[PDB]
Amino acid sequence: DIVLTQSPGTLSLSPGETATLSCRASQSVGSNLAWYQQKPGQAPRLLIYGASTGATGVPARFSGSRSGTDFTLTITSLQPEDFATYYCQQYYSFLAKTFGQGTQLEIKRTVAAPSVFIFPPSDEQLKSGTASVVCLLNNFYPREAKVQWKVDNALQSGNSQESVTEQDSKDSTYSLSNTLTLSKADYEKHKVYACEVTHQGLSSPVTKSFN
Amino acid sequence: VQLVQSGGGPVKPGGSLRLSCAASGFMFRAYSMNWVRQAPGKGLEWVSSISSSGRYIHYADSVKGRFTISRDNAKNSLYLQMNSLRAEDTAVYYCARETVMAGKALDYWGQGTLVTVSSASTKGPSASTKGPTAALGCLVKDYFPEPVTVSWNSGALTSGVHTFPAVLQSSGLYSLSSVVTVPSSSLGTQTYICNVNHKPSNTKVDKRVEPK
Amino acid sequence: SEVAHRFKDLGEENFKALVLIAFAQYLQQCPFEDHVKLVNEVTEFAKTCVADESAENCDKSLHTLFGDKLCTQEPERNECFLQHKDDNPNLPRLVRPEVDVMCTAFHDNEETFLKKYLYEIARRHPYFYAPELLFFAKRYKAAFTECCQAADKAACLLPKLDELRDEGKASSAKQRLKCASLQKFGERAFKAWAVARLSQRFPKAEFAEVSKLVTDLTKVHTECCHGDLLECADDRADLAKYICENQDSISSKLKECCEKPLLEKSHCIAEVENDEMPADLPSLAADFVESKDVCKNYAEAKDVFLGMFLYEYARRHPDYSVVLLLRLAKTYETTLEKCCAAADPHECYAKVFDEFKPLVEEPQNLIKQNCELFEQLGEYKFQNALLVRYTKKVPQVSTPTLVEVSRNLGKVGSKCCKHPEAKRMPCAEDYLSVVLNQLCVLHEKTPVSDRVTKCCTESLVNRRPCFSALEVDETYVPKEFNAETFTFHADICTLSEKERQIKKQTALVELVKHKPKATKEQLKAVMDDFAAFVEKCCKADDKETCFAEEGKKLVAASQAA
Repeated sequence: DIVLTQSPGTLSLSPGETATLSCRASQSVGSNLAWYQQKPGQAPRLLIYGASTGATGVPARFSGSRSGTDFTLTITSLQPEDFATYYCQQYYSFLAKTFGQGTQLEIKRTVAAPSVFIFPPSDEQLKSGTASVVCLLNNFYPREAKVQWKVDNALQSGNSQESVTEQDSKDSTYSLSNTLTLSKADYEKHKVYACEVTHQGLSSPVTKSFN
Repeated sequence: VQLVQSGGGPVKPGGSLRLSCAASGFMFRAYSMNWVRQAPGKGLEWVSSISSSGRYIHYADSVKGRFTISRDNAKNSLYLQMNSLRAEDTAVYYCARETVMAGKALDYWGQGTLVTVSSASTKGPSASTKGPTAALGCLVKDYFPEPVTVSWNSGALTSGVHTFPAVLQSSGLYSLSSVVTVPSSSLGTQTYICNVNHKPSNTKVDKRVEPK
Repeated sequence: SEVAHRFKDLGEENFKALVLIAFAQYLQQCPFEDHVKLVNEVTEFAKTCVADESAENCDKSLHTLFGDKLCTQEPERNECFLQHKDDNPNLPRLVRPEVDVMCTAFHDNEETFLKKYLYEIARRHPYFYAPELLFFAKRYKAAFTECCQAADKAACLLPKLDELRDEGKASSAKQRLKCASLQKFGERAFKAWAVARLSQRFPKAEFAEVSKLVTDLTKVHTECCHGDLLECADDRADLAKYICENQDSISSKLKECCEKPLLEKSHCIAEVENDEMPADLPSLAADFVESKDVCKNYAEAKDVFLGMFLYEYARRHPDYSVVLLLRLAKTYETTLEKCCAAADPHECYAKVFDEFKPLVEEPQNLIKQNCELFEQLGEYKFQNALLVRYTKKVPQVSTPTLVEVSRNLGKVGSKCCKHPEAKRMPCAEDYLSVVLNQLCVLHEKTPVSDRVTKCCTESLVNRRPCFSALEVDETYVPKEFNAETFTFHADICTLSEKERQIKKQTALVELVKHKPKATKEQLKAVMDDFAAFVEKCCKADDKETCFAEEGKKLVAASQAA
């Protein structure tokens, strides 16, 4: 089995720019290399086959090229629907078809601070015996964000899970929900529950809380 | 050209599943068929490949010994028998078709089938509330397996909605959050309801979110 | 920079040899020293792109830079270039010198000695398979290395050099059929030929795998016939490596080929014998005649279904020829176009395989007829028989072309009638397709026959039956008997048996062109009186005299009969 190594993991570019994706083959695979495009929730779609030949219906700004064991996929007039994840695949090895790790095209836009919200556990969920305190960060960019939970101003770490959305198709931003879950027993013992949000768009850490 | 998949779902570690791919729109008997999987949030992994006549069969090292690929050329169908299932086999499984003369690239893929290998068992969610430019939402908690579908106001409230990717809890159950951004003035004037649907457990839940 | 990449991949020598070929195939009249200087300028420019890949033109493709150097727009530029590749160049006959003169030049500068070899061959065969030309230069060099140090240099060298000359002519004619298949009838017809040839070769391979190798094979020969010799060389290299990687899914006869170096591996794979057939192979009735999706497949996936029929028929019959198989596939095609619009399609196409018996015996009978004739006559007289036969078919063709084509046609007897009765048809008929394409490309430069133009342009699969069904031409007006063709001098006694027979045969054509209704036995009377004439006067003490005097006598008797 031949290993295909893709670079980079993420490409941040603005519409109209040119993306240059790398796929490096451990051994020579000839031109038996295909490129695939995948958008969230969808099956992959064949873009390039035979290293350079584009599939029927693929626009002309997509162009694959080979130089030795290093393959390049180039997208020239980046449109908003060209931003997806791209995978390379070889079909030279007799034993296996191997893919690359993938490269994600992300729309680069202006730094945008998150609107932070906080929600206290519902009474119905407190009847069940579990309390979920949810912290919501709305429509921010870039994707990197840090969220710390301070329960009675004591750093808690290990009882939360956060989840980030896909880049919004309208404003190219991200949203984040971080949920802190403790027992209803453990919840009622305290009073001050704070969410500390750190982002590039924030001149200082912003906190939202309730008693 | 259609690749209609069937037969996935949840299993327990060590269990068995049988994936189906019903093809139509092309001379199925002339194409090599492939199985490709993708774990949630991960990349593409090639699983197996069977030739036109079924003469040449290939497996990835990971599934060698446990998975068995086959096809029925009379029924235009591709099969994947998954035995001794593992938690690392949890993924969406795609039947892809190889190009007939352009190489062994995969030009048509199926919709995909989700296979979840867990010791958890199918459970419907508890749709708790997330009460209040203001933000309200729904907490769809402790369900298995994926997915749930969430809509707001029967589907007429789409702008501003953020249904977050589900996160797997230590219990083996999933939980997500669906928030919507509504104007602060609309609170009290408009009734916001989130409709949760979990087809695996046939659980339909409507929960009116109201301001405390 | 594609030009700096290609140069670092090949090295200077191999890069220069393929650029030398490319120039010699296009500029077939410029002298060797002018080609060398043209190659050095492209090599010196490639060394500046290695130094600075951001230089003047290092971003242009090497194919484009070649035409740029040629002129001293695209893609019409190359297409216009291709129209001026001469299949019958007005160049001197390659007379090779004395053995001691060749060995002196070979030891004085071997690198130049082989460049003139590459130059002289490529300029005369502008469609020669460039990778195979490099292999020919390796064997040409090998013979000089051995024989220039042998005790008897000429006894060593000349036989080897004659074998390379014959092999090079065959290679040039095989590749010219490939290029003409692509240029004249399209890549769709070349892919059909390759799917039937490769299904015979690799019966273990799946239709998708044979179709994959045919796509790669169509690109290798597209580049070698459309001029990009450096991409052709690398594409057939990649295809040999791919065939050897996947050999377990293709053929069991490749293991020996895959251990060889690049040149010999690619050559070995092209010459590999057919693989054994898989034992569990169904009859074609099941899926193509008796099935219930026959018209649905023909309607829904016409090219995959029909190309699947060709593949499945070809691997079951390596004793058929490729043109016979393509005819079977077209018959099956046209039967389904007729039958699928019928009331009950199965009720009419149930007997489709019954129309293949006529098509299969027709070449079988022709080959048995010609092999039977060749056993009696022998190569020389068998050629004479075909010379009479084809001069009567197309008397407008030039006498040099009629002699060359008919001699080659008569070599099928020597080549293919020594094989077992069941291995004869692929040998015979595929060679006949190669020789008739020689006539088709020589006649397309200066067309003089409506029949030849007809057979050559109509189809490509039915060329041999087209010519074989040709009767004696009635439209032809006999040539005025000129006696300058039947009066030889004493120089004929110093000629080779070949060169002398060419002189005898050249008379036979001009005789038939004059008397197109002569009986075959009557034409053998003159020729038998011809050979007795040359034997007698080459024995005479006064050879010059009785060639003049007895020559006049022999002319009288021929005209009288």
